[PDB]
Amino acid sequence: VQLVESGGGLMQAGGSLRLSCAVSGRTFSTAAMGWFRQAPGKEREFVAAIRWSGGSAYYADSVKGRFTISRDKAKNTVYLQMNSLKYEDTAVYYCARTEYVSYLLSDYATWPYDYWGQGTQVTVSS
Amino acid sequence: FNCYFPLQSYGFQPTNGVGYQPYRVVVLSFELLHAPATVCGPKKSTNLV
Amino acid sequence: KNIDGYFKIYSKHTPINLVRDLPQGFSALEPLVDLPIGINITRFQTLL
Ligand SMILES: *[C@@H]1O[C@H](CO)[C@@H](O)[C@H](O)[C@H]1NC(C)=O
Repeated sequence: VQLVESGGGLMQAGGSLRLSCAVSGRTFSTAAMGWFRQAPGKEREFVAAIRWSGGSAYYADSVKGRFTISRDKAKNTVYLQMNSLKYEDTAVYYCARTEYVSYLLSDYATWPYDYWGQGTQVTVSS
Repeated sequence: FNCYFPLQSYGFQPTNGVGYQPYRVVVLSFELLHAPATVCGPKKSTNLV
Repeated sequence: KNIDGYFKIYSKHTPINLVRDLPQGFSALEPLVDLPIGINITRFQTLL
């Protein structure tokens, strides 16, 4: 199982970028997908999660009203629409996947995920 | 809040307690309709004299 | 025929030369199949 991220790169502040993460290889089931980010010298930090079934989304406070997570089940792809970009959003963004089904969506903020992408750089300029 | 997913996963690990370890279960239920009984046992035969 | 859930199928094959009707004569049909279907039947059709 591989998570293949794409999109992102350089964008001026106030702009919008979309990240993609495609799941390849034989999967039994997917419970949830998530986006995390790691800014230089800082800890990796939760951004957003989406339940595969139903598509309910959970967001870090820092990205509420700005970022949207979405899923295309048929393409086995998760997306992060990153609107109103700020310098603070500069980081390597990581896709994550789990087969762990929690009744409680907020658990996806703190759950250790099983599968990780390679990371995609987002750089926000002036 | 007050809106949860009805399902939750099992924590099945090799090191888990016997109580928490997985167990495969088969329940055999028998039916008798207004129809012929097509599921019979062996009723094995003997020698001929 | 269909009796007490069992589908009884009897059959018989013969050579003939009749281009019009059934040949007049006498011959009996041995059973071939007994299906425990347990299915109601009131209509049927043929497939050619
Ligand atoms: C089968 O036919 C019987 C005889 O008319 C009737 O009482 C019964 O309702 C039918 N059952 C089904 C499965 O329709």
